[PDB]
Amino acid sequence: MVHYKLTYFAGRGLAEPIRQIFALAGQKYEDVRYTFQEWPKHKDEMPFGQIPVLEEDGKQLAQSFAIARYLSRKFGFAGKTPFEEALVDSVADQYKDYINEIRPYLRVVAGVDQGDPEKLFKELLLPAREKFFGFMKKFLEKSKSGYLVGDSVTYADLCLAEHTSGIAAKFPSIYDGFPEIKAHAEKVRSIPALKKWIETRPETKF
Amino acid sequence: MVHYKLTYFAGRGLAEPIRQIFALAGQKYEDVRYTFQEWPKHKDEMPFGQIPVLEEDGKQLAQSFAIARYLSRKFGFAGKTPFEEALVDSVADQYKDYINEIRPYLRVVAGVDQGDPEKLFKELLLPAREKFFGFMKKFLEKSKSGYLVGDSVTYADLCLAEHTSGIAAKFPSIYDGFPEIKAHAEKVRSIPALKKWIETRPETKF
Ligand SMILES: N[C@H](CCC(=O)N[C@@H](CS)C(=O)NCC(=O)O)C(=O)O
Ligand SMILES: N[C@H](CCC(=O)N[C@@H](CS)C(=O)NCC(=O)O)C(=O)O
Repeated sequence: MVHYKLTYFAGRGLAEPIRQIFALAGQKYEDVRYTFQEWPKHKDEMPFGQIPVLEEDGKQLAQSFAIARYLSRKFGFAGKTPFEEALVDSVADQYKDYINEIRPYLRVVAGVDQGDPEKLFKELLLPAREKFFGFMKKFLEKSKSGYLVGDSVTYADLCLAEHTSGIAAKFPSIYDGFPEIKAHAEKVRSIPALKKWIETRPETKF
Repeated sequence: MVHYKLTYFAGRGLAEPIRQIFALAGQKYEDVRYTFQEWPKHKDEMPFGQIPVLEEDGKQLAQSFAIARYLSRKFGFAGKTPFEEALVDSVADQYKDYINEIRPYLRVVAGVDQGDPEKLFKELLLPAREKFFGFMKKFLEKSKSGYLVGDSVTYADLCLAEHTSGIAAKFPSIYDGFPEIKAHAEKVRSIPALKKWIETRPETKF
């Protein structure tokens, strides 16, 4: 039977939406998790010297969004029509831009860089999310479904719900001014197979 | 009949691989270009207040890679199999990461940022491309086709060839230590429909 392996750090980070695609699909996989200490010696194993990396029957696929889209297309979470799949991609790409914007914050919370999460949250994340959540609000207005694109859950939903809920665990004011984005996280995370995964996944700081 | 519009600045930049997909496909489109000056009055029309943005029969799709993939799937430049398509995505996502890395350099040459382009080329671009072209070289070694993934052009190839060609016009030392990357740009840009587009496209600074 097909074998999937996901390799990433011992954390949610860029791998988490991929783990949630597997959960929604009811698809078993090997969840390989590295400490920051163990990781470096495995760098040369990976297509771009980075993680996450998926293996399917021993074939490697790098890049978290390439991996998310590949599995979402296979399992029914990519969008309902070719144009909708593209709309899903555009939202995911806007999310990726936002994450790039807040990278200094994420590196600090992950323990990778030294810093004050609270200060970065206020100075960096709040203004970045004001712009970002503003566009997400627009997509939700258009959909009228509670999901970002179309009438059913996609990997773009998983990315957003995971991010916002993850930050809100530490800094709940992320949702201030944006009750729609809170509603979205709680809608997505209550999908039964996801709710079960969230109940049982390792507790990690990032 | 289907109608496409592409809106971007008066330049190659993020829109150019998309223009090249249309050229390869033999597909007519409305090519709309704004100078830096003319853009602000149009910002709020756009899904994320950024360009490029595609319209297909009046439906907007933003985000350059989402646009490129959508058109590539439609026209035969996305990859031949679902796994190859994902591999193509992964290369394009590494490309995007590289472009992010050299953003400070790009912004100076486009004139958006103030700086020393020669200094940034040597201190930022050369070390970034050494890592990135290293991975691209391994991909070309695997394909044995002259293309990054599989045996025919994909939008990933267009991205790389447009980038390296475009830099090389000013700083041809980008190809130093990477003859295979120069060969790749030459191969891609020699494809007939593309060669013709390159011959006729507006001459722009970026
Ligand atoms: N475009 C990114 C690149 C992945 C990335 O920045 N990888 C990090 C994981 S959060 C990593 O490998 N960190 C350790 C290292 O770069 O050596 C993606 O979405 O996968
Ligand atoms: N993730 C990018 C973002 C698009 C972007 O940075 N667009 C620039 C043009 S290169 C822009 O609209 N700049 C003008 C502005 O933001 O007002 C993409 O691939 O499309």
